[PDB]
Amino acid sequence: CPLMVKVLDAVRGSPAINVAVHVFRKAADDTWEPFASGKTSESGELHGLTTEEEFVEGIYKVEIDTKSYWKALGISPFHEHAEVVFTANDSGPRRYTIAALLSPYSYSTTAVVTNP
Amino acid sequence: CPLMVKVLDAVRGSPAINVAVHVFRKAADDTWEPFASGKTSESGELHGLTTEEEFVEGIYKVEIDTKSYWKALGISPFHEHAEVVFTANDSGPRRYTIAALLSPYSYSTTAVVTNP
Amino acid sequence: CPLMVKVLDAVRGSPAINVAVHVFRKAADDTWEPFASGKTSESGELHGLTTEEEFVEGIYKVEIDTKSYWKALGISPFHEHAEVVFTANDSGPRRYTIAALLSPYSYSTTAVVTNP
Amino acid sequence: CPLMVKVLDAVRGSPAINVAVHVFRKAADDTWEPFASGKTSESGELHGLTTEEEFVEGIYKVEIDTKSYWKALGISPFHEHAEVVFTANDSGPRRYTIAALLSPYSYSTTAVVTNP
Repeated sequence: CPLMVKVLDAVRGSPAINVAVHVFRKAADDTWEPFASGKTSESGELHGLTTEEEFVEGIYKVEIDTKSYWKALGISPFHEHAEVVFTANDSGPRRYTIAALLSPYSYSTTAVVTNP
Repeated sequence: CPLMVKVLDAVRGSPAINVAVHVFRKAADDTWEPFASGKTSESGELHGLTTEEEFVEGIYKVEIDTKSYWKALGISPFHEHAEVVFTANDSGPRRYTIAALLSPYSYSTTAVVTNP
Repeated sequence: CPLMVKVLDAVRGSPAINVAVHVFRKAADDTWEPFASGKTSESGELHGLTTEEEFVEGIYKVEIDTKSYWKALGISPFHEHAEVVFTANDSGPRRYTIAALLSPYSYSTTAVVTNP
Repeated sequence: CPLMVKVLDAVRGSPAINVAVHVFRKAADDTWEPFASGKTSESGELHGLTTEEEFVEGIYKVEIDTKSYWKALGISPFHEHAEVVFTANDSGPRRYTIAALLSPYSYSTTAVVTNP
């Protein structure tokens, strides 16, 4: 499972559950082609987005629907989404964990990359 | 000066100097129209991006060229760039400061929205 | 396992392995009494610090030896350690996950708290 | 003004105003000796903590009373306070800005060390 996303809520001190995540891959014409998407689980994790074979080298964008999350809590959000844009697999397959920590007016993200 | 961007380096504990920043406004056709751009100063700040008359409500994207910053320092980066996507809403305060804290595999961003 | 600590490295994009973590509990005389300690595993996680019975209500301080971590990489660190000070279990047992993200001149921390 | 502290609120997207900040210097007996303190201004900043003549090399602790900030706003906080523990070293730049970004269950802190 070479791409995993984990999302946490800094207001409530919890996983961010049922958060939509879209992944895009930059196409030859410089547009963002849909690649994979899903929603975080009760643990704030989203597994099963892709497979080693599907996950070719390229520039990927992970877009996390932070706005819907805050609106369902009735808290005013600043951002439309949180983004994570990176080149993947250009030296062969790697496993990427993208973590995001959400506040209404801030987010932080980090990547953990391992070589299988 | 309703929009300011500030960028900091968490590896060296310094302003992030000469970082390219591009701002886009979402057009009616859902494309991103160039809006403003510049390079951070010696203080890590980019002032004078826009004026009150130009900065209307809407969805804006700030792209910060973090990869070029790191690669010139001889430190391997993860991201292509950092993004900040938000709605500018005339309700509430009128000056937006977008801050970004950079690490090779992580970033944090916050918005500070104030009157004077 | 009611107290877990996870530590990530924002420079290398990895778990922070073999990081020392000390936990203290504020004593009646306002000094910090040693409570539990350990080192993060290959996954950056430290489990097994305490048990429900040992982990009474009180004010706890988690001190993460960030300085040794950076010095073993030959990277100059700013902080002596990273701290996380909080009241625990004052409404009965809870499970606390303390996450920390380390850069040489910055750290971020968040807590996930669940009710067993 | 060799030491400045800046505090931001990630829930409301604002400076964190009237936040108590205490600075301590580690004494020879390993106790923390009061060194400087104050409250953040309307801009979230605390200037004038010390002078060049007073701020000698050594280990310093900055304690930021985050709990009092949140509890007065009617938002439940996790931490008792935030801490920043660091060595002041006269090698390298001479002005230290300690920034803290607050959320109820999280904080981020960075140091920016500059000359003018």
